[PDB]
Amino acid sequence: NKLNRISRQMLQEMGREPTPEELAERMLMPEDKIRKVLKIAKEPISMETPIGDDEDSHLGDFIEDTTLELPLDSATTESLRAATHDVLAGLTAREAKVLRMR
Amino acid sequence: GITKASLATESFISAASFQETTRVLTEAAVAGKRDELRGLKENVIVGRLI
Amino acid sequence: MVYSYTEKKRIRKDFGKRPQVLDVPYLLSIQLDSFQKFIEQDPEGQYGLEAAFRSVFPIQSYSGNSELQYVSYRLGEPVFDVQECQIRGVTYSAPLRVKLRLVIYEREAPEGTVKDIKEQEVYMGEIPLMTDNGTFVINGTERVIVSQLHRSPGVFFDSDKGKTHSSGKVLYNARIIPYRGSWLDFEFDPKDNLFVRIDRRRKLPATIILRALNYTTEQILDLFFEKVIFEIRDNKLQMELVPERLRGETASFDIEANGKVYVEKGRRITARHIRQLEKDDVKLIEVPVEYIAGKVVAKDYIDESTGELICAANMELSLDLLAKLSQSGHKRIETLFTNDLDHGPYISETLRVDPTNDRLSALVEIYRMMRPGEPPTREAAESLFENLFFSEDRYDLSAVGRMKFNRSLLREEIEGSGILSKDDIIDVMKKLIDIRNGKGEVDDIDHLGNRRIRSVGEMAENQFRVGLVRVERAVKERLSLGDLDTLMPQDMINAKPISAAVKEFFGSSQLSQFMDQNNPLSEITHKRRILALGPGGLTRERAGFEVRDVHPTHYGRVCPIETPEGPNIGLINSLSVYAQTNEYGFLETPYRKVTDGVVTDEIHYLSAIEEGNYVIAQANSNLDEEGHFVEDLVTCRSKGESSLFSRDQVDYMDVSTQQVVSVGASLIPFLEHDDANRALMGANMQRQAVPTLRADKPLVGTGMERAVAVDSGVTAVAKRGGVVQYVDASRIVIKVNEDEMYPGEAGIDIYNLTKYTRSNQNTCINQMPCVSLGEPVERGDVLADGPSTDLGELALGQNMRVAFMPWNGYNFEDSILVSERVVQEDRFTTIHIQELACVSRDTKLGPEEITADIPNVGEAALSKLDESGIVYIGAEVTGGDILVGKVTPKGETQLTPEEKLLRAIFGEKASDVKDSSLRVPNGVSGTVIDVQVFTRDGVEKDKRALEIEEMQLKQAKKDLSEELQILEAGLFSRIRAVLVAGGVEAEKLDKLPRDRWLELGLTDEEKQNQLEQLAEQYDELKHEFEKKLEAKRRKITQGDDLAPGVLKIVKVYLAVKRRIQPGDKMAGRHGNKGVISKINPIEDMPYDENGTPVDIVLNPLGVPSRMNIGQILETHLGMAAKGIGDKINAMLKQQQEVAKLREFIQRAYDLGADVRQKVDLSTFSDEEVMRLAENLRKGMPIATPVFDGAKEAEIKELLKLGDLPTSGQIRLYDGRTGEQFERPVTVGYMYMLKLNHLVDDKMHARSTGSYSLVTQQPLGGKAQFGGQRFGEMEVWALEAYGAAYTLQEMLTVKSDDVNGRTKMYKNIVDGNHQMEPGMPESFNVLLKEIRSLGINIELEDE
Amino acid sequence: VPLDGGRFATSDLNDLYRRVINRNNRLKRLLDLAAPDIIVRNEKRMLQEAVDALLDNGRRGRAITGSNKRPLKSLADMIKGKQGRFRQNLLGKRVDYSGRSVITVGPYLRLHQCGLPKKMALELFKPFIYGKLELRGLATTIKAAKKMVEREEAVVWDILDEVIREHPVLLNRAPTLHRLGIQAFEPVLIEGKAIQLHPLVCAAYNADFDGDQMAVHVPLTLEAQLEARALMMSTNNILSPANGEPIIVPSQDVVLGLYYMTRDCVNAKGEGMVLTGPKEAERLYRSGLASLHARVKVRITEYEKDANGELVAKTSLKDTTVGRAILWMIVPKGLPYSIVNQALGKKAISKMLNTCYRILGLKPTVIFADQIMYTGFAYAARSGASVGIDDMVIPEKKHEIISEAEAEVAEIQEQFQSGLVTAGERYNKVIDIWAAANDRVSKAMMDNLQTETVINRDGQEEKQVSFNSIYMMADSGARGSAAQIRQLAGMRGLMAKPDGSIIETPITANFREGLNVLQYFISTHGARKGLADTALKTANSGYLTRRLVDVA
Ligand SMILES: [Mg+2]
Repeated sequence: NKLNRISRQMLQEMGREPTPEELAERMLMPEDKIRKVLKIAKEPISMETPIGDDEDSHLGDFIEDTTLELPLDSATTESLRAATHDVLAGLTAREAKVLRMR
Repeated sequence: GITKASLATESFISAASFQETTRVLTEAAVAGKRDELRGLKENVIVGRLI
Repeated sequence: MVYSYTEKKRIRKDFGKRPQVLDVPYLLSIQLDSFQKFIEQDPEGQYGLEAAFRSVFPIQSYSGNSELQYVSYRLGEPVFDVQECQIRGVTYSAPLRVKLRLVIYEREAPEGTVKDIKEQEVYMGEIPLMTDNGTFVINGTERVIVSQLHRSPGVFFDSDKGKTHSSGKVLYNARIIPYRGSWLDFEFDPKDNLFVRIDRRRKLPATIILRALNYTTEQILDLFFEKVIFEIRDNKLQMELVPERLRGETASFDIEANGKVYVEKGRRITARHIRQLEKDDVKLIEVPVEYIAGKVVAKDYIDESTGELICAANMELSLDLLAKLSQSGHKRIETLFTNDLDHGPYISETLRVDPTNDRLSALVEIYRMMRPGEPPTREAAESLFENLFFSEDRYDLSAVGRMKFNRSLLREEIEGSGILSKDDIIDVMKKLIDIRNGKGEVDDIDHLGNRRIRSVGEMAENQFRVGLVRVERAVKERLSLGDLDTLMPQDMINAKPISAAVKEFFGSSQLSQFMDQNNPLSEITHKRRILALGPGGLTRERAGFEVRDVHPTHYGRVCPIETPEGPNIGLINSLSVYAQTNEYGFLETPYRKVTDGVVTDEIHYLSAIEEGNYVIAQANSNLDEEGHFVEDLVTCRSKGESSLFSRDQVDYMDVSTQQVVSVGASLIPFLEHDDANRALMGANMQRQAVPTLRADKPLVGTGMERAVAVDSGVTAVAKRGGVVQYVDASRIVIKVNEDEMYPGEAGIDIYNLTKYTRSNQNTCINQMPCVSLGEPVERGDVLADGPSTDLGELALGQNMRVAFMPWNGYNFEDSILVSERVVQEDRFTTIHIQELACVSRDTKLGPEEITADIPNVGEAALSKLDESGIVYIGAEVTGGDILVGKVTPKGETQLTPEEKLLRAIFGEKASDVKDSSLRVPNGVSGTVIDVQVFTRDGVEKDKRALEIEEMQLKQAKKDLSEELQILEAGLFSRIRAVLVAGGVEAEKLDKLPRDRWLELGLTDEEKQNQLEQLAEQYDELKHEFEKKLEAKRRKITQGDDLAPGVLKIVKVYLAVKRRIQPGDKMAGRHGNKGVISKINPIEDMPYDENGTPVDIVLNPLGVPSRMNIGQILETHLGMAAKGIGDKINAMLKQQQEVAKLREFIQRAYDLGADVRQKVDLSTFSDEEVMRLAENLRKGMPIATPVFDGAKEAEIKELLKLGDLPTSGQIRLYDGRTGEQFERPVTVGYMYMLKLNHLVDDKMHARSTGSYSLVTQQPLGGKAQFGGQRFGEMEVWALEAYGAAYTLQEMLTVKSDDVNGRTKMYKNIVDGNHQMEPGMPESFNVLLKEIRSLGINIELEDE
Repeated sequence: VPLDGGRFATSDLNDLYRRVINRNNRLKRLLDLAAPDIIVRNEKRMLQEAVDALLDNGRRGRAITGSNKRPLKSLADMIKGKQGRFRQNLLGKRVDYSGRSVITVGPYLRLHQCGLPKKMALELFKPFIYGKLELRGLATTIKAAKKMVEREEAVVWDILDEVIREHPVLLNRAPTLHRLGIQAFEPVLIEGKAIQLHPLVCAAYNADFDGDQMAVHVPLTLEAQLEARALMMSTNNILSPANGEPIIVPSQDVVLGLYYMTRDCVNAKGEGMVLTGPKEAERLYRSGLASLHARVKVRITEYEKDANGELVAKTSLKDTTVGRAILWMIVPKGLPYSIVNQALGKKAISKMLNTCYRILGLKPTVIFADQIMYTGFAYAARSGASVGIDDMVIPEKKHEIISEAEAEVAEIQEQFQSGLVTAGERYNKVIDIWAAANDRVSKAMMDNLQTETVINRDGQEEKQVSFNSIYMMADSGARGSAAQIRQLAGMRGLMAKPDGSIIETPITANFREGLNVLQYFISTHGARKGLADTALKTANSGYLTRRLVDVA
């Protein structure tokens, strides 16, 4: 709220708008916190916000899953087991045991 | 008529598709209607062999 | 006039007869004019920023007698200019500085001010600015606001026959549509009861408003009905008779007066009986007491003695009721005049359905209609009714509304109050009833007199007005409590409120859209465009075919054949060639006034309603000498139709043969020969032509292309005439002629040319100089061509040799078979400029680095990058190359046992930073033409970014210095000239240093004062240079403002050069599409006896079905054109002489008889003629006017001069077998465009990409596009076939199953083709949504 | 879930769910505080309103989401939509292993295959390529295989030819109507980014080449390969399911070839001679001795299977032309020579394929169909057919007909000035005379255009059906029709003003001549209503199919 107040007068007082670091000296705190504070203060945007064409395409329809694992990768994991398991059968039983242990 | 006869379908999942969903779901949910699939539309929704 | 300098370079041969009386005005007129009126200082209420201010101002507080008025405004210089505003991404705008005056009246006045503080130009907002080309830059992007077409404000009377009630009988309804404020609707019903509804709200009986206007019933009856006087004189009922009242009625009793019986009972009263009464002047007759049984009493009547109401007004009298009012002493009883044919008894029956009685009741019943459910209040009802149509704030018709209103009511004043008056409503009701009565007609919405055209200026005014009202509430709110002298007109007026109203319009609005710039025609045809959609318009779903169709009023105003083909047809159209917005805002077109029997060349602009009654002749007509019509009757149109009209009847005549069409349609040659469907598509596709690498010229043409090139800003036009001092591929400096030069500063005009840069469509827009060192140029000449323009004409493509013949099916449907010669000549090649960006943001895990240190990349990868991590300028790149190195923190990787062993063996340290670096998209390859680095203020600019900043500084200094050097020399060169007058010393003057020249004076004369003038302006430039340099330097060094979270952004610019390949779309102007099928060697190309192959082989089968015959004519004449070229190409290789060439060229430009072209021997016989011939050797440019175009005979005649056959067909030989081809085939030159559908855009393929989070489904996240969408119809297609497994795999494993997909992939590499489908995640999610409600859904049994 | 720039985005349900909790919680608090009735009641109502908004919003107040005017979408609205359940409504879920691009011709193709862009096939079959690369040992492991195809090493191209060979692909167009909208083809590796599509199939897809795009789908599972090959394969649907007539009927260029092939002029090189068989007939033609169309007797051997499951053979001297003799080489076995002995228009050329199917079965008809296309394109190219401006012949009597028809209107007009005929009767009358005139001009240019080739064999004169290009197009069935031809040469129609009436001053000119200002302006309505009507009737048609497939 305190930030809004300064931004009000300084909007027309400065004729442009106070620079991102302008309200910072006016405010008590370390003043680089404006960026951090200004970010968390924003309200999240509705995931159903229609964008473009008026079509059923909605913002949420464009958000990809980043926590999944691509199969072209998962395939290489299942193979690498067979790989290290094969190459560990090529050694002496104690070298295989010692490396499987370490 | 075609649009009237298509209204009545034993499978509610099929009816829930092209008709008004709310009315179909309610009207089915009260009677405890048991959809056996057996049709095309319903099997496509559930994702098994036609 | 009588021919320019770039016309001496090349001249287009023009067939056609009709002289052009008027020439095409500025085609961008509307766009520029509109915004020019919006932002301007106008000392009156004429539309503009002044008017929107004068409406809401002055703003006074609530009763506090503290008023804030408005003085004047100004627009500060733009923060960034167009170029800088485009690069940085900000909006091109000017600060609006407005002086406000705050007056405070002494409390408990007589009104006088304690103090009035004038706040100097308080700043509110930055309003966007329009480019010299009529475009806006919102965020770094050129955007155009399309002019709008809506329903004109005023009154409109409709029918609604048919569908209603299915009884016929029609209906008659009136609608008052204000520019702002609520709607007032009047409508009838099958019972002839007049109804009213405000906006779309509940229906209400019409009369309920009259009571709300403070009208008692007696005055309502007195207003809408006439008075039938009944006299009781002596005893028993005499009556006054106006002899005309008996028309349309049959005698109900013995009609007798004046001792003579005029009509008996049962004899209808015709005009003859009426004549007798009129001529015998019978005022009073005797009537029976039973006739008033139906007659409705006019006013109230009471009993004088008992003071009791005998009968209320508007009540049906009876024989008994007459008795009870008779004994009370009443001589006169007024009744209504009612006739079911002429004057209808409607209003009378409307009162019986009226629930109200008095004014407050009606106001209550209206207020309870508008705001129902809440208790009504007197002040509330009064406030609402006065605020709807009577308040200057909430209601305006403005000028157009009031004018059409008054005009449609047959009033005098064309201008009046902007609100409604009681006289107005009453009058409107009278007109509606008059139409139902049979006198008068209903209008139609589709007429162009009721369709008004807005444009950027008008719309911007409305939005600023909305800004002023939402600021108004605030100003009053603060002035409520205000302290006297502390606050001033600064603390009150804010910026963001006003700035955000206007910003929300230009940024996102249905009328604000990206300019279509792939092409000059596309731009100019976009900037002239009309829309009936958007805010305040109808919608595609809402409105039917009535408004979409072409109307007779469209002539000369809206182009019939240029409109989009699709969801909205006829909802767009385009503006015509000569059309102009009327003074009042309608559409008016040029015409020629025919007085008596002569056709006068005075031009006259007629609006849609103005043109109606006059009889207008035809654009194609034969007149001669004095301009008398040759034929005794000529085809003309007068009122909505066309027929033969007599010699001297016609009031006017069409100005040109073109004016019916639009710039798009006017560029199609032989348009009169093409079916309208294909012509539409032609003018529709003509806008999609991407410019080419080598600008060619159209060989077949119209003659508008010259005008289109200049009027559109793509080219560079001479400001003033003179001789070119300097010509570079960068700039052009012109030395002004003294007649055109202003006295002070002397001068030269310096044109800074645009070089290779990104367009909106990702094409290349690049200017090239068309003039040579030391050449005379005249004002209004093309200095440099833009993209797709050649020597002042408009070239959207390249004409080429085409053969019509089936070639081994490779041309099958529309398919085009193109020789390899074309791709080798690189003529259809296109240059694309794509802007790729790399953003370094801030995450909670840490800041992202642009550093060049990237985990797991070889020396070959890091080669093309500098020390800083940005690719060098000019390095050619392909797919996979790293444009900008970027790395983002992701900590504690959490590896697994076998990955840990892998690193153990190979000893690699897995980084704490992950690689986000921007790499070139798959398959696209080009050369880097530029790099920009924007950095957040306070983060240290890296090495490369500093080099660029230092580079830009030096480059800026060089440019400004170049300016100052040429400028100063140009000025001192004038001082040299003025000193030589009055004191000439030639060799003496240029010896001493030039700086010391300013000391030498002159004898008393104006020449002494001229040296003074040049002195003043010199030093100004010296200082203007200084201040300009400082600002540029500061603009370079200033840290650009970025989005929240982004630390720095690196934008790389790649210029890809694509030529032509199978899959590209190609079409002529005639609506014949095609997609190149095979690129055939020159060896297999059909060739003629001379051995010259053909570039393209078209399939003839496309010509008859789709009727475009122009494409054949364009070919024929085209061939002929090339002939005249080839001939000249031989005579230039012969080097005959100026005489021989001149003869042949003259021969071509005449061509046998009666054309308007004229020609030479005024031209210098050597240097000017030889240059023209050199430009014609490629081909002889021909101009076919739209409907005035050439004729078969002329084409065949030009073919005789060509040496080529009349048939236009020759023998061709297959380049494969070498044997002849049976029958002759048509060969010629067709202009062909390359549209950008290009096959390496459309082409997409995906194996396994990213997936959507909300529903697991294929989605492109890398620009590796998500898979194709399999729809309902495709499912049915699989269902008709017996394929179950294809369908299951389609909607389960290939898409929606988060398990089945991976279990499938592992099987595909293992070599086992199976599917372990599982349940699609969509349905599995649907279960939870149902289960999220009170519904238990289970999967039973087993 | 978070976004770039540190901003967050979330579903509307949270805003709703949050509310239901708060008020609920508040109510619980309000119980332990012993609040007055008027409050806990209001709180109960508020809780009721909040739950309603969560379940189905819009049946009471339509609550709006935070900071955004647009009402927040509730669970009933998540299921609901257009229409009903998007989970398999249009449209319709995204699918892997697919692609798309502009399509081109490729006339060389057999009917069972299609040209596939190299890059498309690489990115599409990526897992198969990976699996195949290490089955033969060209790649050490799956990763190395990825690196190989990502490097595009020259060796991978041959492995792709293996995995493509027997592995059908599904092709689809934008407006899928009947089952032929998707057909299976055999991939043929093709350089370039454009899809090549067999010409004979262009009829079933209703796919022009004017820039229409098609989509490809890979049939992954084995059952899909055998479904595509045994059901969705191109060669297995040669006949429309709507009616047994072949939908693979040759379209335009091919039928103009065969029309020009079997046709006869009056006098031509090789007229009257005799040849042993089609082999030396083609040898006569290709060498340039004999013309493609000339009346000639040649010995042919036709076949009739009219025995019991057994092909009879019979040889005779048939009176035919050179083209029909050459064409006979294609006709397999038991078809009689009578089928090719005619002029072979588009109608007869279809029943040829039809009879061939109903007699010899499936396999012979396929190879037959291919051959017809190949020979059609080739010979059509030899023919050198074209269209010039002089190919459209206007009647010499046109202006005179217009004048006579122009007298009728002035006759009837004089009758209206004198009141002999009523206004309405006049309109019909004038309109009637103009209509008759149109028929006259149409049936004039039709006679002239059709037969006017007048030529000489050994005598003075004779006249046959014209060899003029545009007539051959219209006669064969390739393209154009008497209506469209009539608009080219003879006058075109009487247009109609928007209200539906028809203007009594028709278009007296045509496309070969110029149209003036008025005629084009009047023509505009027909165009605009045509485009509008088709674009609307297109939508109407689709809706009908919906109701139909729903009811069945
Ligand atoms: Mg198409």
